[PDB]
Amino acid sequence: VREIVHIQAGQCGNQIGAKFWEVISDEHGIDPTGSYHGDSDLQLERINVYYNEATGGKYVPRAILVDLEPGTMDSVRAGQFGQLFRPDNFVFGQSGAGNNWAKGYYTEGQELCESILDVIRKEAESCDCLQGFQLVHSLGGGTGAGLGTLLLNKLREEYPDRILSTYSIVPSPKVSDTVVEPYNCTLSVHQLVESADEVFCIDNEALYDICFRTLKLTTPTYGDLNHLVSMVMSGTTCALRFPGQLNSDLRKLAVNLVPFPRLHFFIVGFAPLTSRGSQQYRALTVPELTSQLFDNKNMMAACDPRRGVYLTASAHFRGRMSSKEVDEQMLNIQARNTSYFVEWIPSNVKSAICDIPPRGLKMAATFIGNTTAFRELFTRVDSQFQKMYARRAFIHWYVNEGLETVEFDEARSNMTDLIQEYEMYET
Amino acid sequence: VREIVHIQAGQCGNQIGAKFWEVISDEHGIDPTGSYHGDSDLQLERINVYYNEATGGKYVPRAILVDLEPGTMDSVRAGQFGQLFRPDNFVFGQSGAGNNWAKGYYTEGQELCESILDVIRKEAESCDCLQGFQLVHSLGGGTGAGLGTLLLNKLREEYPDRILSTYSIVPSPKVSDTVVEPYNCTLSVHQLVESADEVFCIDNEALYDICFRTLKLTTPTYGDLNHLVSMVMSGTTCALRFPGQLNSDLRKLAVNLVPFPRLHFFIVGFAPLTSRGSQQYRALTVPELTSQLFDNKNMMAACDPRRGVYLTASAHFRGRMSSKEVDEQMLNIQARNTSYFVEWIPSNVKSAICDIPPRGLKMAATFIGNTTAFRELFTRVDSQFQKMYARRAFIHWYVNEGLETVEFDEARSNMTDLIQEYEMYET
Amino acid sequence: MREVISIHVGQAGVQIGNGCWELYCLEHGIQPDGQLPDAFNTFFSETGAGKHVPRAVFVDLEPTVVDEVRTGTYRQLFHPEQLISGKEDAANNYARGHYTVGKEIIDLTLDRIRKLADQCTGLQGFLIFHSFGGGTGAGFGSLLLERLSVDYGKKSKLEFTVYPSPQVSTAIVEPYNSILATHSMIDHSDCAFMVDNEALYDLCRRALDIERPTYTNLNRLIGQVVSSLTASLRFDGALNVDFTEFQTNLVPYARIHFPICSYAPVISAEKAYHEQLSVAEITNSLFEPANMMVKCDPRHGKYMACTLLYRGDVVPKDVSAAVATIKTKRTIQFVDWCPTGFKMGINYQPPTVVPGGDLAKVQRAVCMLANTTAIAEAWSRLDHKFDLMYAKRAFVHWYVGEGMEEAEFPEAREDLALLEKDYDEVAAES
Amino acid sequence: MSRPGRSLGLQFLMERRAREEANRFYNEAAAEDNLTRQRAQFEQRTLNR
Ligand SMILES: Nc1nc2c(ncn2[C@@H]2O[C@H](COP(=O)(O)OP(=O)(O)OP(=O)(O)O)[C@@H](O)[C@H]2O)c(=O)[nH]1
Ligand SMILES: Nc1nc2c(ncn2[C@@H]2O[C@H](COP(=O)(O)OP(=O)(O)O)[C@@H](O)[C@H]2O)c(=O)[nH]1
Ligand SMILES: Nc1nc2c(ncn2[C@@H]2O[C@H](COP(=O)(O)OP(=O)(O)O)[C@@H](O)[C@H]2O)c(=O)[nH]1
Ligand SMILES: [Mg+2]
Repeated sequence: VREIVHIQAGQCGNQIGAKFWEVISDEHGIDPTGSYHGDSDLQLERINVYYNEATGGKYVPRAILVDLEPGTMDSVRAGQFGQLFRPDNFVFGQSGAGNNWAKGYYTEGQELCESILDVIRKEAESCDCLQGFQLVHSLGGGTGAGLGTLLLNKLREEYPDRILSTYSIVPSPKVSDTVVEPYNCTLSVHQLVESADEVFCIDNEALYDICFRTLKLTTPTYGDLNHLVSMVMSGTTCALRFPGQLNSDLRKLAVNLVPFPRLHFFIVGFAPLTSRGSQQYRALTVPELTSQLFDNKNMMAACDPRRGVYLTASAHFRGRMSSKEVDEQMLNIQARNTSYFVEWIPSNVKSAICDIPPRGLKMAATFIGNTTAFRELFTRVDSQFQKMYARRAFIHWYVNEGLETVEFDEARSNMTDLIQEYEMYET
Repeated sequence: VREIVHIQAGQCGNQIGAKFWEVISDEHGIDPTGSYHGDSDLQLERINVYYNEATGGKYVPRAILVDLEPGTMDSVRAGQFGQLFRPDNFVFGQSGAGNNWAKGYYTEGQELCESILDVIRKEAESCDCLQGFQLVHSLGGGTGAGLGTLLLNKLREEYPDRILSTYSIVPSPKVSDTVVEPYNCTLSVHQLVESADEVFCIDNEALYDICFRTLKLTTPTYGDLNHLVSMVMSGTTCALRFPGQLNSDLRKLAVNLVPFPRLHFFIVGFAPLTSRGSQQYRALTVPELTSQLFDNKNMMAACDPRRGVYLTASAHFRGRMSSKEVDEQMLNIQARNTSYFVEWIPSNVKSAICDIPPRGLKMAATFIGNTTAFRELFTRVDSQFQKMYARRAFIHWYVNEGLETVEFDEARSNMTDLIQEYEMYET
Repeated sequence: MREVISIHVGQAGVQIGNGCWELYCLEHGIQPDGQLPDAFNTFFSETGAGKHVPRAVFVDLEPTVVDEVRTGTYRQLFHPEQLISGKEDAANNYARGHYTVGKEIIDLTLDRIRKLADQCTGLQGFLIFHSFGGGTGAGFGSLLLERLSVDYGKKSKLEFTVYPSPQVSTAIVEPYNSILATHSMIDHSDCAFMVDNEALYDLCRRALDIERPTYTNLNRLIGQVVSSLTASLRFDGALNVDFTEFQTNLVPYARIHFPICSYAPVISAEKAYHEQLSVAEITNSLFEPANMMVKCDPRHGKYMACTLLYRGDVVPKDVSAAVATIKTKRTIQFVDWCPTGFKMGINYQPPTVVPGGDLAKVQRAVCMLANTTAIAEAWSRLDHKFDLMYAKRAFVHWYVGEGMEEAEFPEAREDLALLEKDYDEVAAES
Repeated sequence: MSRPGRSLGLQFLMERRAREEANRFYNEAAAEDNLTRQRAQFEQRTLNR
């Protein structure tokens, strides 16, 4: 009984969330019509975490969908497992998909947020327990970035104890699409750093590197890329849903990985990944899983860990295996690569084991780590934002909705110190 | 053997009565031709309350239809249930209604009074027992407001002991079907205060809101609007017709809810109400039922209780259910919102349980409450009447019938004092 | 079961008679011989076999207009005794049409209307049509109502008359007959409607697309209005409106009764296919001054009461929203001692079209009859026109020679001044 | 005293705005009923059908 509330915001979050609920519904065995048609009794032990019960055996997820216009939800309302979602859980505004962060936060956000909060309170105060929330949104956009940070602040004020674990997609460094990314990313960072306990940064270009290389798919669809993200979101909460040899929930994860309140940005990874033709021959073993997780190319964020050093890391494994085999790899991988770890914290690698692996895979692995390599990501947006603010005509568009020019300086002042904060702890 | 005699007055009364007889006839299982083809022995246990039997397997309702013009009656005949009613119970005049209270009360009311009373005597003195009568009429009209109150006084004089339960439709505040309503409503209430034991007030505006916002009907016709009224009127008498774990008839309701003889005006509300497409996803339980009844949006009368305070509340439940669960919610709804109940009466919520629910619904609930929020309803008519009464010329239509102008002053003074009486019991 | 009797006076009355009953027979389905190839008994009586007869009497003081009906296609439907014709018309003279020639035929007609009343078990109301400028319409119309007032008493005498146009005139003696007939109207009429020819011409050209109309086309527009009013008595509806309801709600004072008429949507058969014509659209169109059947701007004055009648796939909820939206407007003024101001009637029978017609097959329509202080604008124009002619005694010799005493001329002028005072006194606020 | 006069007219304009904003909020609920509750279910029915 550790119910987790899933809040979806914007164009980006809705598409990911539709793929995310698709995976869990298959794992527990939920028929797309909403009824349980699974194969195991163990699936019904703790289905309360993500679903609600209806007399008649119909299960509805604890989902809230947020966007400034229905059109994105209408694709989701269409979306294959759409019937599963509760009809009243959809709250959208009467305006366009404004990419301006100030427009989303101030003009249309205030109108939507009051309606959104009470819908969240419907699910928040409906069940026996509530451990933490789960946000999927974008930072380079206007709807997910602007309104998502607004709701995140108000989620904290009412439920300070609960974990604000969020999943964010990062502005790509080489070529993104929305031109005003430096503004939207920089303004969102100040809201993200102080409010969210855990932030997992996802970069498309890393997803655009693994699909090309590892999976060997010439045209993997957007469902494929969101499928890779959906594995990570399923693996983290899998420790709550199923028994295992060594349980590790979100609150365990935050304590070990976060040494200081502002150093909590994380890099995520998943194993195994194999070309769909060569899957037959791979001698998939626990050491084989360890190789993929620590390989730099399997990282879903375009920030090379070799550039910096690790502070903390965590790996989650699924399946009936040897506990000695898992513990020995953490010793082996840590001592062999001591050049990338800090001396003043030994045992930087955390581990966990789960009994039931996902469908099709005899056993799977998930990696979450913290490193100073995030300085590369923020150095990108920092120096790129520098030339933004020297030519202040762009500010008028943000000015038209009441944003003052000091907010740009305040936003840059915050994450610049964040870059400095990661610099000093490298020593 | 607690027979109830049914009286329908006017255009509003007849159309409400027609749909209501469909609902009970379906409930007992009586064909439109009047013969029983039901499905259970239970339906014949106490059908004597509403139906007389014409030997031949035919059941005739204990109903009397009253109107001043024949237009309304002939529509009832053309309906599928037109042949059901006894022909001699159709009592009608041959003059225009007038849409005037004085003309209805004095000019045409006197002539129809003796003819209707003997028809009532036939039904009243035909049964082994008689608990009370039941009237449905509108207050904005001329026949239902005028002639209905005239019969109510005569019924009181001949049968003081019996319960004169009435269902009334109150003029709407924003847009209303008649101009002369402030005169008709004010003069009628004076007659209603001193005569009827129980009066239920219903506003058409709330039915438009409930059907549209809750039931999601894009084009709610009077057929569905009258359908909601029929459920409440069926629910109140359900205890008489069927067994249950705890019985509660009309006289229990009047004893508990009415603390003083003149404070007896009631609000009504019905649950559950769900969109006929969204009904599948609702996990309808006892706690879910209690949420709808006490929600202010489900009140069939446009008088927000939050602006006033509750004096007494009554709840009726139908279906097989837990007695502990029913009793617990009366505790919780009373304790959670203590700001909305009078301190000098503890246990303000009365409860009752019935075994047999209506068709299609496994369980349902009905609410009847008494509150000082009715001061809102009477303020609108009194202020509107005051504007109209200074414009003395509309009275000329009432003077040409013989009504003396002092009757306007007498009616308003009694009505004004009733508002003050509700004020003092707020303290 | 419930009956109303139609009385038609003058050339306008007979020509309107054809215009309306062509719709009734077509709407009900009756062949002009009276056979069939319901509400039949509200307007028609059955004579055995399958033959029906309208419940109407046509009266005029000259045989030309009536003999067209006698020679026309519809001759077999009507009963010979109902069509009553005199010898020589009143020649646009009120005095001639009231005392001299009016009294020659008054008692013949009163037998036929009363004899028709025997076959009405549920008689409630009469309908009477005038043209104010005409002699028989005003002179004989005044004598008809005065007798019918005492013959029957408390029976609704509703009128639907053609007021003189603000400028358009076909008779020079028009101001004299209108004021004199007004005195007879106020005391005896329960409620009397107004339309004027000048506004109908403008509406028949702008909204309805006809370059050049005749009186026949104008008669069909009036026929639609009478049908919508009587639809509540004839056909099923969620909100019926009887005549006796309509008398009480609209008139606030004994002498202020005079309403004004409007219809919507009025649109050509070509352009009517172009719009959905929702209840909100049609309701808004009524309140514009351009659609009004009387050429007086309501914005100059205020409204005292309103009645809206809907014929089509019209749902109660969207009516209340539409009427609520009208109250939001602050160009639609109301006297603040009239808070409610509305009666809505709903009927299910859609409007009926006519071959060779001028309207479209619209699926929903709305009719409006309201009382306004802007009609005092119309009375003022007539009052000033009468004063100029009477100051120099422009036509007195014709009227006095035909039996009328001259003392009636200041009396009718004085009585109109009281009526103007009543409208201004009502316009006052507290 | 016309500037007091607008103060009365402006306050009635605010009253007229607030009186109709309650109806516009109800209209917004009607839009939510048709577009959000019904027509998003229509897209639900769309890919289902
Ligand atoms: N709207 C309309 N008005 C008409 C029609 N026919 C006549 N009128 C009006 O009638 C006026 C002339 O008076 P008459 O038609 O002769 O009416 P009357 O009372 O019979 O007068 P007399 O013929 O002298 O007896 C004209 O000014 C028109 O306004 C018609 O078909 N439609
Ligand atoms: N990985 C992934 N990225 C997406 C998806 N949909 C949109 N994006 C990216 O999200 C970024 C911003 O999208 P935007 O429409 O502004 O989302 P918003 O912030 O919620 O308004 C764009 O650069 C897109 O490339 C998706 O389904 N998956
Ligand atoms: N809810 C509802 N109200 C109705 C119905 N029929 C009439 N009314 C209401 O009754 C009121 C006046 O009815 P009226 O014809 O004057 O009845 P009367 O009392 O006999 O004169 C109007 O405000 C209508 O809204 C109906 O079927 N349902
Ligand atoms: Mg003539």
